[PDB]
Amino acid sequence: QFNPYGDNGGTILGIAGEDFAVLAGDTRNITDYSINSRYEPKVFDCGDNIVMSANGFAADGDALVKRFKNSVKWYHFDHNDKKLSINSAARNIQHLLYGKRF
Amino acid sequence: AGYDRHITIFSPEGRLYQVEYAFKATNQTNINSLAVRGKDCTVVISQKKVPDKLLDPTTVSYIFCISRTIGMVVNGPIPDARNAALRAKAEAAEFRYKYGYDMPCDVLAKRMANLSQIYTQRAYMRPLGVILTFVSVDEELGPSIYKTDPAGYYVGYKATATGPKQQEITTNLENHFKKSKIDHINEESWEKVVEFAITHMIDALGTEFSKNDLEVGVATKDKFFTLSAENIEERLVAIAEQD
Amino acid sequence: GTGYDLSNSVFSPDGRNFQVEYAVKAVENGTTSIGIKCNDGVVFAVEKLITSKLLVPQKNVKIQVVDRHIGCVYSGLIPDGRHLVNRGREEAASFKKLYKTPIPIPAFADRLGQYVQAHTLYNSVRPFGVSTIFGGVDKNGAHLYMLEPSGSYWGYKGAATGKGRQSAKAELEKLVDHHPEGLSAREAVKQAAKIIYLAHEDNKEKDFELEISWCSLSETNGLHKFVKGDLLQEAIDFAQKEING
Amino acid sequence: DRGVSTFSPEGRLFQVEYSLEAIKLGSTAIGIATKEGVVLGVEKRATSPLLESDSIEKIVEIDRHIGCAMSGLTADARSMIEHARTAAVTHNLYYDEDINVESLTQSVCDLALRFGEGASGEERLMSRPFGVALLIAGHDADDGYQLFHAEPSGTFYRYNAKAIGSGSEGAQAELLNEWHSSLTLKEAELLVLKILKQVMEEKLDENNAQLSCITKQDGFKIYDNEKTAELIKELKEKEAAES
Amino acid sequence: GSRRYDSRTTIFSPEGRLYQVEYALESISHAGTAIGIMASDGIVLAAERKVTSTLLEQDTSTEKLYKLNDKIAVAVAGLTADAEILINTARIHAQNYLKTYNEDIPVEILVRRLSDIKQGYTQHGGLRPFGVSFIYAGYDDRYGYQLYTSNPSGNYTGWKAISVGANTSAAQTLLQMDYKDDMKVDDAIELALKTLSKTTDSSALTYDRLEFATIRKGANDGEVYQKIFKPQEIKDILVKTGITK
Amino acid sequence: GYDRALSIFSPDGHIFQVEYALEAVKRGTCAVGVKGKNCVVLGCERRSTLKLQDTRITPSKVSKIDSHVVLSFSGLNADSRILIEKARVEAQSHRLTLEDPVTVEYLTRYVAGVQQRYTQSGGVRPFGVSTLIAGFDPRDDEPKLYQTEPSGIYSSWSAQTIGRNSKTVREFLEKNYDRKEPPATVEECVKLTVRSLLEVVQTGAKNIEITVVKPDSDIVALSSEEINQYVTQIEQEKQEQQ
Amino acid sequence: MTDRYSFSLTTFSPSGKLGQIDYALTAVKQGVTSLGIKATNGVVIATEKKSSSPLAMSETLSKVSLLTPDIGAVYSGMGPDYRVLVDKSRKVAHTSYKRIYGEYPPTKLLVSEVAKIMQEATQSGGVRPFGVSLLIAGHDEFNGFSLYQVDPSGSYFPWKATAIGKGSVAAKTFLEKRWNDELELEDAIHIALLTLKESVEGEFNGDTIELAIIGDENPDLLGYTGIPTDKGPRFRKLTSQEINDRLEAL
Amino acid sequence: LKKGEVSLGTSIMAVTFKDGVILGADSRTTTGAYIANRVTDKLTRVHDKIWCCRSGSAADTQAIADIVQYHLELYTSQYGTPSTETAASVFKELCYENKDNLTAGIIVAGYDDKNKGEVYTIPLGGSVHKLPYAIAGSGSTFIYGYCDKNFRENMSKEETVDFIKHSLSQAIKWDGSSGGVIRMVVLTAAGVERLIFYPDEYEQL
Amino acid sequence: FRNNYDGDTVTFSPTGRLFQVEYALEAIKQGSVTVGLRSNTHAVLVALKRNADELSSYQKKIIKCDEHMGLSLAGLAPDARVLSNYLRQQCNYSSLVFNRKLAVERAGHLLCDKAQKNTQSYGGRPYGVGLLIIGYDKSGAHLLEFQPSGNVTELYGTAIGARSQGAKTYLERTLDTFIKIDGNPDELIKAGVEAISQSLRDESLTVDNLSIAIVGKDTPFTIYDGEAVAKYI
Repeated sequence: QFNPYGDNGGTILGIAGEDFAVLAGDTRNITDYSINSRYEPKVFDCGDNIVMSANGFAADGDALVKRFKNSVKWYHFDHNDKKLSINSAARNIQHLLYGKRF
Repeated sequence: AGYDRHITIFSPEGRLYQVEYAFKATNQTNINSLAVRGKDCTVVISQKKVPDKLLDPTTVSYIFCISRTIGMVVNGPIPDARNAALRAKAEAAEFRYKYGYDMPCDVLAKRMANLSQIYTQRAYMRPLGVILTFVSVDEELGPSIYKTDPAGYYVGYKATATGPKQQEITTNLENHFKKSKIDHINEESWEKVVEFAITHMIDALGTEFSKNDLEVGVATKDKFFTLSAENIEERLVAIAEQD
Repeated sequence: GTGYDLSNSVFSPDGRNFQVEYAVKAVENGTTSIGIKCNDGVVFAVEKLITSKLLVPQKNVKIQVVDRHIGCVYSGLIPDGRHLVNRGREEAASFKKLYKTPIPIPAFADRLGQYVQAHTLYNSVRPFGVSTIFGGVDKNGAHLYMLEPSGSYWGYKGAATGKGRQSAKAELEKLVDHHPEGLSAREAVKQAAKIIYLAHEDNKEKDFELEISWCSLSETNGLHKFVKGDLLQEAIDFAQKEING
Repeated sequence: DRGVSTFSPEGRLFQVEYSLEAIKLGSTAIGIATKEGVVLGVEKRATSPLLESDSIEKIVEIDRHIGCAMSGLTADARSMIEHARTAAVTHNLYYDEDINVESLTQSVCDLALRFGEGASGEERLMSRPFGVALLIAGHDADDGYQLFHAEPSGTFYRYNAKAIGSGSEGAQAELLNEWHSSLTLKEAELLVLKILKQVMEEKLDENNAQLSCITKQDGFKIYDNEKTAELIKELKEKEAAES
Repeated sequence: GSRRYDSRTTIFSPEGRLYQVEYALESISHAGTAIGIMASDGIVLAAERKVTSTLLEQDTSTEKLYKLNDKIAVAVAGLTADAEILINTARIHAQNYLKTYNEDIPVEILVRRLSDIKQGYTQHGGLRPFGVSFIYAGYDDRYGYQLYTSNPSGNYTGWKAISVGANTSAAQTLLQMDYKDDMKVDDAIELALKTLSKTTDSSALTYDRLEFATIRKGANDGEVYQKIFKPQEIKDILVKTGITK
Repeated sequence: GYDRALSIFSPDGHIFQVEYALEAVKRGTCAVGVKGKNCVVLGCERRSTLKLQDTRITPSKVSKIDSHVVLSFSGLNADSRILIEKARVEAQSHRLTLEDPVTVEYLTRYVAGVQQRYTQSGGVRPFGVSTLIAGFDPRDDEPKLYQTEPSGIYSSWSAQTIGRNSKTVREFLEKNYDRKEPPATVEECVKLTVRSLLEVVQTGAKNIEITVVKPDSDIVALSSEEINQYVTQIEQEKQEQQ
Repeated sequence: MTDRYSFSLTTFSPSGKLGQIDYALTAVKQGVTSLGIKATNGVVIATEKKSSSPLAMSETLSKVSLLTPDIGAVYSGMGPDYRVLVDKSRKVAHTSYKRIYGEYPPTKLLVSEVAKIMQEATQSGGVRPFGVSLLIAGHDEFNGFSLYQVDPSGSYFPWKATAIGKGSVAAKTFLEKRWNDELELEDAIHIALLTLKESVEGEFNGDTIELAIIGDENPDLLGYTGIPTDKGPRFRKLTSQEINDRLEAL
Repeated sequence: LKKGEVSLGTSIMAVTFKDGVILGADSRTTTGAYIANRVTDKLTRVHDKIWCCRSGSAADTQAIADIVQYHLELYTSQYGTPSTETAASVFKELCYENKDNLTAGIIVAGYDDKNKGEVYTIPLGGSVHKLPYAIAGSGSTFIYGYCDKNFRENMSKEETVDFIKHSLSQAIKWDGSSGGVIRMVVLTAAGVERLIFYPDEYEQL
Repeated sequence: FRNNYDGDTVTFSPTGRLFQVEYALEAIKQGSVTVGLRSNTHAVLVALKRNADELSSYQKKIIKCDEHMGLSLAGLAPDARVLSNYLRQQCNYSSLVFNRKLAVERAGHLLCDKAQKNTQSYGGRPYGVGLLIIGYDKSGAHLLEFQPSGNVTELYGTAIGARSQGAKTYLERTLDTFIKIDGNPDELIKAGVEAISQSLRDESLTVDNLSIAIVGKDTPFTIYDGEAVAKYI
């Protein structure tokens, strides 16, 4: 019966450089014409020099980023503290997504 | 015999080590109980063994209230008595929930009898050494005493006695029931039945008893109640002031 | 070696299997704990043995709460005690959620009690071997209960156990007899300290650390608390007074 | 016979030790790790002149840069080899990159303990642990060339050389002197075979030995038989000219 | 403990076959006989009834002869109890095959399921094997008449005449000698009745101490018509052979 | 219970159950496989002194797993049937998923895993039968002959013998067949197999059963009659030294 | 917990014996005298119901159970074993014939069920057989009147007349002569009383003897006091008064 | 899916007096507009001194109450006599997890001899609320003013007896799904006393 | 006799120790020695890495389990592995769910239960491993001793592994100095290398394969390996 899921705003912009990369994001979190926060970013540095933002609906976002942080933790644990690459991180984030396509 | 303690096999004797020793060990608490039925009441009187001054004299119990009508005295070690008490309490309530009718004595006897038989059949549970004396004034069966013994054997009794001094008590009940020519007490008021009971108990066990040496549970039609310290005293008082 | 010492999938000729008998014997060579029932509360105390200067004072505790108003201390085998309590918690919480009330002490007792009995009817599942002195206050008074290895429990008004049991029980009954039940909760703290101090005389090849707690209806306002600060210094004072010092 | 909970005085089960004895009765496997390569030799063993070559497994691929040599029973190593391929394949799916030598080893050895009807968040259901030890070699970008010795007792040591077999005595002592930080891949293969012919009581040939190595030049490469024979023939000259 | 109260006997002997299985064979050789004769215009089955007396009902002789199908029947040598469990499962297996492929079960196909369970009984669980051997009597439209035997070892063979249960050696010896392949039902019965006589030592053998069935072509079928004889029908054939025994 | 200590190592490193398994094999019938290089011959003994049975109700020694894969065994009958059922399920599943008529080696990997399986882990006891799995892999002129044990090992083998009189037939294969240079004729491969099983069965051609498999599904089992003409021939070669 | 006794607790030997069973067969002999006569004009069962204490009543003890309205059973051996097996026997009779097939079970097919339970508790490890032998007596139009014994073995057989418990051999013998093919139900009640008289005296009165019959019945208790759909069940068990009255005319 | 649905008399109450609580009800089941029941026992004992009034759907209330009855029997035998608050939680739990199918308006009112008389009212969806007296159903809004103003603690039994008979007899008149007998239950420590008054009686009185 | 209280997890003694507990205590000693000392602001572990083959290469045997937690082992390495495995899982579940950072006492209690379930079936087993767990939470510094016997005491100092008694006697003496020294690492580390050298009596001390691990207020979890132990020998 209920679907509480809808969408909320926010905007991010990612640019790849030669030797660098940026991931820029606003701090405004909204639901409709109300301000939820003025200071809260949807962008987090998730570590190993991987930065992430799962922009859109907050409820989904917060939960995907809690899931990705534990997964990063266990990788490290089991695999000799190995660097999480942008390639590895990527694959993992897909497996989480397709886990909840249902 | 057989070798029942190492594998669950039979004995050519028919009766196994688990059954044979359950018949024995049911007294080591130095306990004696009797149950008599009135015309229209049922009375249980039981020894109460408060052996210390570190214990409250009314947390020591051996008579349990299983239902609102039904009482059960367990003659056995106290862990085994509570193991039986817990199971009996659920079965009594579950029977009322499903079948819409409170538990009678005989059906509780049967359930437990079947359980005790199964744990003797198993090699993965121990059976208990408990003799369960179930009592009530049932609505259809009248005044009732049904006593189970360990084996998973049970049968209905006129009146009964339990404890090492079973024999002493028996000869007094026999003598009364022949004299009167009925297998219940002519009396019909639970006070006078309680008073009578104690009389035959003093006589059998050879010591005059106090209230803290007795514990009384009374069954009547549609209610079960336990008698308190003052309540026991009132009965005792008369037996001490008549010849 | 009879299968009455290697299995509990049978009844014994002594009405108990040897290993359960042995649990009772191992409580007694152990550590001393008491419990004092009083007319408005209960008081707990336990002797914590000092074997090195490497131990820290009161950052290892033996009295552990269940709920917030029932205090549990136990003597005997350490692992068995953790497991008993963990269970004790799951019952207590289930009761609070389900009936919307803190759990009664005769109720709480039946729930732990049935679980100690369970582990004593299987041929490969370890018995418990702790004696637990526990209790607290509820809406018809204070209650002191003591739980044994074998699944045996009754209500107590005074209770004692351990190495120094004999001594402890002697002082403890004298004081309980003298009093209506135990007098005030406050008086009982000092008294409790004397028993534990007195029991320590039975083992002077080690030191102790006196640890007391209480749970009292109007003298803790329904809660179980540790006994500390002034209240611990005072009980010490009283103790070293009588047992010379 | 012997329980799955019955220890020796040292904490170590009967069954664990007993596996470890059968390991030592297998075939000889010798691995030497440098920072120019890891060379693995094994005796393949021909059980008859009518047993076909390269139908018996002694050099296995876990992955295209990762090998293992075994000693003990060959079927018992198969359950391990399966688990090791699976671990490798999965880590690459999830993380698009290579498993580390250590990581791979740990994953197999967690499931080599087990045994009994136990559990604690680990599923244990075996009747015995495996009867086989394996020398697990790989190269990983971070740590380069490494060699690890897996015991089926859930124990794992990091190594720069190890030999096992019934030829272990000669080969480990020889390995210590021969060890150096770097030396050429061709000198190393030749030198391995030299050590093998010494602990071997019979003529060493290519119909009972197979060589293999691991390169950063082109990953796990089994150094095949034809190419290996020509080296054994040189061996006969160099060895009878020190004599 | 109780991990050493395991019998450990459903493991191999050095003799190439499990303890319990070999011992069980003995049990069969101490219970009733079944004899199977496969003829060129029938299949004849004879079994000698174990205990016969007035206190028993003597008019029943289906105590070991069950038809599994319309054209398959078995003879039991072993104990009633052991038998029943395999009989019921063979009956269902018949119905599964019938239902899936729209055709009746071939004799070897049926045999093979029963035999894989007999092996199974020691292979999974550690439990004990059976104490029954069957001799199967059936027709299939791909080989003519088939007459087989299975044992709790899970080994099965086909034969043209065999005996199982007690007195296998004696009966088999006689059978091999008088065997022909131009025999008819009636020639077989006569033969059967001679053999049975020579293995039983008596004054006389009576009709109620036998259980008999033959599975002949019939004259109401191009199939095979299964005739289960009862005491009074045993009495008739005893006259017809003129073999009183 | 029964999920433990059926199988464990000794401190001597023998396994109980495997050691008593190999003993059922020596006791039982005799099977041999000799390979040509464009044929594989499988010869079998079936030994019965009792003559009151037919071949058509006594199970065959060579059972088809597929038209181009065959299985031979020595050991218990009961156990061997279990193994045979898995191999047919594995042939048809492989054909389904990879869409290739079967490779004979993969099928060995499945039968061998089962055999390993009940030994390593409890809740089942091991087998007491050894097998020969032979056949042709598609697009091959080269014969395949494999041996799998109750241990669960397998390897590929040029001629191989198991069962009663393993020694005798072994010596014969050592001195009359080579890995290097086998029969190149089908005929000579037949002659050799008969020669080997004749010395041991201690009967004529009426208890040796020959089955010849030429490439990819071409199987003909020569009959008692056909074998006898070589049996005659054999008594003649042997009367050049008698 | 489970999984410690998964070997059977019957095993064979070269004498083929099954330990548990031999011991349990002995138990049946040590029961009380129970008998069965098929008179081929009904079926009559009788047994002794007896005190075990002076203040134990016997009118709370029965050895005669109904399994279904028209199949009755009697036993010798262990009391508990009989009640628990009887519950399970009841279970299958009711669920699997009266709902599936809509009718009461055929005896012989119910004999197959009860046997299978007993044989099963021997085949499976960790548990023992039941140490009883039951005599299951029933009636059907299709089969007539019938009587079977099912052993502790889980073997069965039919028996024209039999007895089990104490005084088995002599009781069966005397009976065999007194048993005719065509026998009147009143005479067949006397013979049963007569037999039980030979086993016991000094406590043998008719109100301690419990006798039940397959043949005569009371429609007035089967809800056919009014106009019948049919006659209905043929088992009807006597009260004590009826038994005592006939004992006087024995 | 239940086909048809059922309804009860929807003006239920528990009133505190001098020595306990007196519990009062109207009873009437209808299934649509068919009068399924003139009289009913919906005056339900859940323990010997703790009764309740059941309102809402007949099928649902009865089904719940039976489960509550099983827990509170088992609860008594083992853990000692319940309280009004103990009973109330059990009722609520069953409504809340299954509020996807259940419609139960419950007043549980019981007597304890150290809390005196206690009224706990559990509306639809289920939440425990302690009040010193209650009125519930959907007819309760209309008597809110009466009840609040004439509610008095420690009023004479005779006076409470009139007050409940009157309270309902007014409620029943103006409301339409109310009807049938007025039954009342007096809970004090002397036991349980049962009152029934038929239609013709209460209207008049 | 032996066979009564060995393999049998269900039995008891009048003393309460079975044979399986005494063997477990011996097993701890057969691992390498590791010593613990702490103030109230830091906790240190000094542990000797000594190879058990000639060719074997040194590898860490102090394992960081979380940012604010770790353990060192002494005893059986498989036994040590399973527990470490459960504890890393436990660490995560508390952090996601309750945001809770564990104190040592809490983990410990969990640890006792785990062993306890496996000493209530014949198919599980008791362990053979002691552990010294350090962590710094908001109740200061902590060092805990975990025993397979389920005896958990949080101590200022201890040692487990072979030849414990050298170090214990030193550690009880320098006790008073070290506990009152707060905010200074280097002295407590140095003192740990001295302690462990009294445990050794006949076994080498390695000047580049010692490994010291520290946690504290000013120190997040660092293991000093190789070079970086030099200035504390």
